[PDB]
Amino acid sequence: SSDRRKARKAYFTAPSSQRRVLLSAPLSKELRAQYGIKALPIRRDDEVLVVRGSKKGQEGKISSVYRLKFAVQVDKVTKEKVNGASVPINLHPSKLVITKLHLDKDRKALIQRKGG
Amino acid sequence: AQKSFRIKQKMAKAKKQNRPLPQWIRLRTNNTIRYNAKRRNWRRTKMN
Amino acid sequence: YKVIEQPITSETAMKKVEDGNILVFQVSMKANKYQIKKAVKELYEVDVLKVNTLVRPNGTKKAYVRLTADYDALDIANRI
Amino acid sequence: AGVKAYELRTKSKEQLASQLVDLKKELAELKVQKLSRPSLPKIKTVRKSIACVLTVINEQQAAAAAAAAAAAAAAAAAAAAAAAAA
Amino acid sequence: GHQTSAESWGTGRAVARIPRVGGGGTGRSGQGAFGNMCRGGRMFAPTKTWR
RNA sequence: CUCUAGUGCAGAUCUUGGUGGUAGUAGCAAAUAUUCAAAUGAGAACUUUGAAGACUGAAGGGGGAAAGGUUCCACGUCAACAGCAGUUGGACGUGGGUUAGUCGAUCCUAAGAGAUGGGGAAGCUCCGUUUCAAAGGCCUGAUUUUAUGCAGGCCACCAUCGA
RNA sequence: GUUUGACCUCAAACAGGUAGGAGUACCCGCUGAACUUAAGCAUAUCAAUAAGCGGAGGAAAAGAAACCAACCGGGAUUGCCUUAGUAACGGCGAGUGAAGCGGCAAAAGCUCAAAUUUGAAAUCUGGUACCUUCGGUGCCCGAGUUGUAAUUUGGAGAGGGCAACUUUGGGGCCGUUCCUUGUCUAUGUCCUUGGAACAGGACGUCAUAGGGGGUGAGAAUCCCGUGUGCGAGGAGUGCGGUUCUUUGUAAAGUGCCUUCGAAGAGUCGAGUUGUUUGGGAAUGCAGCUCUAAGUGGGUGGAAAUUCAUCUAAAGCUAAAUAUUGGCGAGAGACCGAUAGCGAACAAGUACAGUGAUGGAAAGAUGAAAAGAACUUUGAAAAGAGAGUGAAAAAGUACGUGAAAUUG
RNA sequence: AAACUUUCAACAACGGAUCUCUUGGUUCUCGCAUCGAUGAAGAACGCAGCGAAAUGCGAUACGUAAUGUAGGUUGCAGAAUUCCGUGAAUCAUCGAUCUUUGAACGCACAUUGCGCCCCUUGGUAUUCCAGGGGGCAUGCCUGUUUGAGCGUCAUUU
Repeated sequence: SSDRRKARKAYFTAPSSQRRVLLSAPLSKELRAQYGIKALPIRRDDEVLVVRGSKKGQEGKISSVYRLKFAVQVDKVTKEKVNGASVPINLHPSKLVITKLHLDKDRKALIQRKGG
Repeated sequence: AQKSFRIKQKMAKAKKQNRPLPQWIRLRTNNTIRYNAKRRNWRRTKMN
Repeated sequence: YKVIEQPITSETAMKKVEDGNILVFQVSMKANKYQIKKAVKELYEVDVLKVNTLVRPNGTKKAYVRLTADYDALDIANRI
Repeated sequence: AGVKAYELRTKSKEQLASQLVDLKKELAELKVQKLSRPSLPKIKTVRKSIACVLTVINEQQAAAAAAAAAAAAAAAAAAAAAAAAA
Repeated sequence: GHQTSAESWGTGRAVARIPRVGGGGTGRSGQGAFGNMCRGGRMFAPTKTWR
């Protein structure tokens, strides 16, 4: 209901079906103007960009997507380590926007199923 | 004493739990204290 | 339940196979003296005399697998 | 991984006799892996060939069982009427 | 408030006549729900749905 | 712009906890002397080793059962923690070792008690077990085998449980 | 000797199915108390309940007249509003305290006999024999038709047969509804101070959806969702419509002919007690023991007597209603780590008690961990330069910070 | 005399409140509403590149299978290994799953230990054990094989 913690309850112990969707980020403007869709879920080999933030409007990709954590590693947002290893580094995917959507087998038929 | 059958693995369970507090605990918290309440000491508590 | 898990192959089983004959085993718990001996006899390929039992405070029952004279000891233990 | 469920059901009893014995031949290696430190790229194949060979063997039991006759005996089809006691 | 038991005892040990510690009782006072001046006992006017 | 409630703190030898107080004071564990040299080291009265003495020897020697249950052991650490130091510990952490027909784990008698069924009676429970029961010998019939095993007929002379 | 059988009393082993337990609340029944109040006080009263045990179910549990009104009239159980502190009881002291009538909600009714004394063609049953595997065959116990009527007695009130078939049921088909899966979620971009814009400034649209929460800062348009439309695939649990048999069997309506019927005894209640405060005390109700009639017996708070009214002592039945162990959604003048669920966090886990059990300490960086390379001093601790980064005036024991304590 | 003593200022230091916080309530409102011998709720002890250990699994062990869903590799995790880029595999369902042990249950016992009666199957010297399977004497109920007393008291001898 109207509740902070008890609304977050559903988000926290969300099933794996809902955790597909809750790996969310918006779509870019020429993806909306191509299709129609608001957001679509976020996966590994998508080209990404940072919306709100100091990392402002830079090019990136995603390295890893994680299931329970929700947070994704972002390629090109790269710092080192104390030992000196150039790693992709974490961000929560709300701070991101994807520029790639693939066509594939029948994601082609997902986005244009019965409603679309 | 002479031990029976179903005493032995209750005692084995107790001496297995005589190991330290799990080290996974303060990877979730990081540093901040989480203290626990069981194990067994030899001088003090016996088993059930 | 069922009888045999595996041998226990620490440095202790490398004492009592060179000198004192046996293969030290760590089987299941309700696996008695008769059951363990004939189960070794079919499985491993060795003839077996008195096989003994002892449970530690770890809960697991050991078995003391004594062999016959025509068979070996070292080429009985190290086959796996 | 090893064999598979839906394939075992569509077998015949003449083939399932071979499945029982020849699947648990590799099981001898799996117990040796526990002793020599386990590792999932060898040790992971230890589960479903207990009942999945026996239940598909008991397809020939259950589908033949509806042609019995006598009195007395229970465990076969007797504890089926539990949620039909009322 | 009746989720603890704490008894009277008086002098001879370090607790009062007030039900503070007895059959348990850390910061859970009262025999039943007793002691509003005691913290974790009862309230003065415990609010009710009946009123 | 006005209506509503668990609505003003100094106190029942009270209540939730830290901190103050005597106080760095006493205590520092029943009067079985200790002296001297070394090994190792950052540090040595204490670990460990040598020289030497006090001391006990119907126990400071030896050694099993109940009860407990791996505390022994080797490996390994000096942080927390030991009425002090500390090179040390069962604290701390990890694994191993315990092989019986053979030493204990049974029948019947005592203290004493149990299991089961129906009744007397309001239950508890007492009672029945004492005749069958339980166990054994002899005879007959059908089936099968290297053997076997079963069913029927016949035998009065005994009957509760635990060191 | 010996030959041949029925009922009372009233068994044991093989062999298909069927079942155990873990649990909360709701109700009915039974052995069945008390702290207390009249400031006290054995019999008012805590009370037919706790606690313990038994019984029934998914709802429990009740009920269709041996009723009220009062000559005007009406007709089950159950819940609610009027009612009622009235009508009565209790040192008339605390206290307890109905019924009837009108209105509102949701309201349909049935199983047993001329008792019983009960037996066969066939129907048809509990147990059980042969066959020896639920299939085929046989006997006794027996239920009414039926083969066929009485016993103990009585009336003029009233019933039954016969014919036409129809409806229910069963079978077949369709429509409606429910469940599940699957999909589009509308509406948005610019500019600027800047570390980030959800503020401010500029221009539009959806809105049915502007409740909500999450989002690097205030949100309709950034996200998760919602309103609203759409693909079909299964199911009979409900509801509606249609079709077949008049169902070789069971009931009702319609129409015609001909003629006459009943009763449940350990109960009614009783010497006496009592589950009821026995008081003149109904009823509810039967301990010890016995015990009554169907133009006759019973309800209506004394009896003679009269009027209106009901017909037990066998049995069954829907809802208005009570309640939770599990799951989801929404909200209430409803908290923000001393509150509240035991517990927001490895809280039953370092621990303590033989012991269902008691049970503390306990929350925390940023955008990105990049969680300090490198250099230099000291023995580790500790002390300084230097880098990373938006800021290091964010340095890992990571918010704001006071005092005793303490320079 | 400012050590010992007291106050102020400047410069800080050992302790540490409250509130905005917050995958946690409470209370109230609407709609549905338990599992189990085919082995319940629950413990034991196994199953990783490295491993204290979350989380899943548990003699085809981070699963197991058919179909609709492009980049998979849960968590501490950085990294390493291995496969693919317009038909990798993700998620709902159905089917597979059911180690030991708890109702627990071959049976006594002090839960994760541990031994009896019977059948089947295998090996071996007659014998004994093993591989494995089952029940009111683990609750109840039925059929079949097949039993007795005694009376009102039978048919014939």
